Amino acid sequence: NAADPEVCCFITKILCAHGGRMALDALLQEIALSEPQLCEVLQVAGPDRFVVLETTRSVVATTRARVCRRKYCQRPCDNLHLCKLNLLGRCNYRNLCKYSHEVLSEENFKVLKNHELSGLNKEELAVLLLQSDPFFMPEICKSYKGEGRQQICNQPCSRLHICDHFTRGNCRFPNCLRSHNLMDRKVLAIMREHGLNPDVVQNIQDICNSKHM
Amino acid sequence: GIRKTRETERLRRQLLEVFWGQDHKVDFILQREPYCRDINQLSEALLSLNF
Ligand SMILES: [Zn+2]
Ligand SMILES: [Zn+2]
Ligand SMILES: [Zn+2]
Ligand SMILES: [Zn+2]
Ligand SMILES: [Zn+2]
Repeated sequence: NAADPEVCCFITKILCAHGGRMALDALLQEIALSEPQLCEVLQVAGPDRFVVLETTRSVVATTRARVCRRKYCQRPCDNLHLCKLNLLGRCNYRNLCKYSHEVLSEENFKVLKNHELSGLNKEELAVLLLQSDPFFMPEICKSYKGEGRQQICNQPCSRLHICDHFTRGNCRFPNCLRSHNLMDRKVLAIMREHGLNPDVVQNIQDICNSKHM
Repeated sequence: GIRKTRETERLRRQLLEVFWGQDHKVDFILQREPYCRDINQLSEALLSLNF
């Protein structure tokens, strides 16, 4: 029974109730599975749901579910529909927002059932999407060509000097000169100004490193 | 259909009195069946989980 979807969502839920990452030892105190049983579930679910690191084993929660990026979306559309700015703690919105503030609306509940994620609350889903969906990251600098070149870019630069393909999980090129390092001092400052603390950035880095393999 | 905040909270406090210290599991069951108002169906769904 290591493949059961219920046990996988419960692990995702605990990990996201504690910031999207937990040490294996701390996760074990909250779920009635022995260590080999929990290890089998993490292994069979794989890196598309759980990223395991030997830092002291640490577990990072992830998902393939994405939020709709349309300014105006005309159904049908099988992505989540929610206000992005609201999840980053920055939506000014009577509510005149044209994007859903009901995180667990009927439409979103159906999408969560497709990704075997029903059971998460609005806070746990926000933590999960923040480190998994690259739509929540700040803009990447388009004049940035790579390390040791072009005086960084034309410009402090308010945009990320990072590889765009790395953040979207598809940098399949050997001659890439662009940085895949999100834990840089300048990147963290830009991430923080946009709602992403360094713990969230380290989760994103580990998820992106996992996709890169 | 969909529960009110006071209905969910009353059901949560009742489930927590029975399943002490199982806050994540109680919430997990409340989110999986958000239309259910029966304390007994919600308790049997919680008991079915092998973890
Ligand atoms: Zn907990
Ligand atoms: Zn859409
Ligand atoms: Zn909004
Ligand atoms: Zn730049
Ligand atoms: Zn790259």
